[PDB]
This record gives sequence, structure tokens and C-alpha cells, in this order.
Amino acid sequence: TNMGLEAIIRKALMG
Amino acid sequence: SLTEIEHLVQSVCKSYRETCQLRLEDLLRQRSNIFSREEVTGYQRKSMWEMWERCAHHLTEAIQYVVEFAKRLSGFMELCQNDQIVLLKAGAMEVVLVRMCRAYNADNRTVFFEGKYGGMELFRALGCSELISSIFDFSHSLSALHFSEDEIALYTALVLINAHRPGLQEKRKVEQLQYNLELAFHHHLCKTHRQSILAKLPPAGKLASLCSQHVERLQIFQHLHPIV
Ligand SMILES: C[C@@H]1CC[C@@]2(OC1)O[C@H]1C[C@H]3[C@@H]4CC[C@H]5C[C@@H](O)CC[C@]5(C)[C@H]4C[C@@H](O)[C@]3(C)[C@H]1[C@@H]2C
Repeated sequence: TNMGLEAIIRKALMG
Repeated sequence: SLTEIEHLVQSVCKSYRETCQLRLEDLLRQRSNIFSREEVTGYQRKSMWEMWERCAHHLTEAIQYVVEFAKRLSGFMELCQNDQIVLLKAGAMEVVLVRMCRAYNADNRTVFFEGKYGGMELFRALGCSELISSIFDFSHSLSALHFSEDEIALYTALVLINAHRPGLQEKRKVEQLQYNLELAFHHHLCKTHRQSILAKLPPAGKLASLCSQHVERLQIFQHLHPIV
């Protein structure tokens, strides 16, 4: 549960 | 069927080959290309922020390529977005550090970093000698097991695809994906006589957390440092 990684991962999952 | 299990093994390997950033043969060919003392001193004289910024960009880039890996795995896109995010949050930095062993040379205790091989010394400006040492150790233990590409591709898939991560909405759908990979990995290990390797695997959860914490810290504090 780290919020930094979630942001990278969310951005990467699009497209 | 047997060929069906064989399909999934080669397809996980394909997905790994396509998303692993650098080819193993390139990495192996460049073992002789080592940073000079001068070049080591160049990295060491960088600011803590300069060096961290670079390494966090690399760590970030790595995580994105693990996402690309996950995207190509059989049933991953079919899970709800929440599950996709839960599996990758819990798993990706561990996958990154396992991938890292391929760029590690166990003969001279060096790693491929920005176009040349260098030792722990290169990373003095990070101010975390213990973390660097631990990561080199983990890499050393992994290299010793002399993974096939298949072993790494399948093992890293299993790092990601895990039905036990807190906060899944569709546990059953993850379980089927995990079982199918386990069945496939088990067959491959049996036929190669490699059943015992996964007993020998060094613990990776703690280390990955610390890498993840650092990544978070640099993004959190980026307005108190020069423009990226
Ligand atoms: C805390 C420190 C920060 C810097 C560093 O070590 C850990 O972070 C580590 C993360 C590594 C990458 C992980 C993914 C690998 C995929 C594999 O197919 C090919 C090599 C890749 C790209 C690795 C290269 C390596 O130099 C790294 C940037 C390490 C670096 C030395």
C-alpha cells in the first residue's frame, strides 16, 4: 500500500 | 492438454521477451564494458538529488514495463480495473528487482546501469549503502540459481498473479489465473528437473517496499527540487 506506485500504474494501464 | 500448457509457457516467455527492456544477449555481451575509475568518481560526485532523480526515473520506467508485461498475460485485462491495480501495486516492484538479476554480473559483483557495468560504489551519492548492498545480494542469490528465461518469465507472472492480495473484488478469477500458471510452471520444472529452485529464493518483499517508498518520496517532494 504505497500511493506513489499506484499513480505510475494507473497512468500506465491506460491506452 | 500438454500442448495447451506448453502454449501458455511459451506465451508468458514471449510477453516477457517483448517487455524486458533490454535483451539478455546484449546484457551479456556488454560485461566487458565497465565504468572507469574516472566515470565512478563522476557518479559519486553527483548531488544526492541528481542521483536519486535518475534512479527513480529508472525504477519508474521499470514499473511501466512490468505493467506492459501484465497487460499481455492471459486473463489480466479481463479482470476488473480494481483487481489489475491491486495485483500490480502489491507485485510490480518485486518483479522489477527479480528482472534486475539479468543485468547483474556475479563474477565481478557489478550491474548494468546506464550503458556500462558498475559496482556498489557507483551509487554512493544515493546515501543508502545498506539498501544498495542488499539489492546486490538479492541479485547475486538470484543469478546463482541460473534461471532460464522461461523460469524468470513464469516466476515473475506468479509474483503478479496472486489471489491472496488484500482488496480483490474477484478472488476466484485471480485464483483460476494463478492455478493455471502454477500448473504450467510445475510441468516445466518437472520436465527440466528444476523443482527445487523455488525453495532457494531470497526474500524480496521488504526490499521492494523500500524502493517503492523512495519512488514515492521523490514525487512527493519534487517542488523542493529543480525542475525535472
Ligand atoms: C535503489 C537502486 C536504484 C537504481 C537501481 O538499483 C536500485 O534500480 C535498479 C532497477 C534496475 C532495472 C530493473 C528492470 C530491469 C529489466 C531487465 O530486463 C533489464 C535491466 C533492468 C532495466 C534494470 C537495470 C538496472 O540498472 C536498474 C535500473 C537498477 C539500478 C542499479
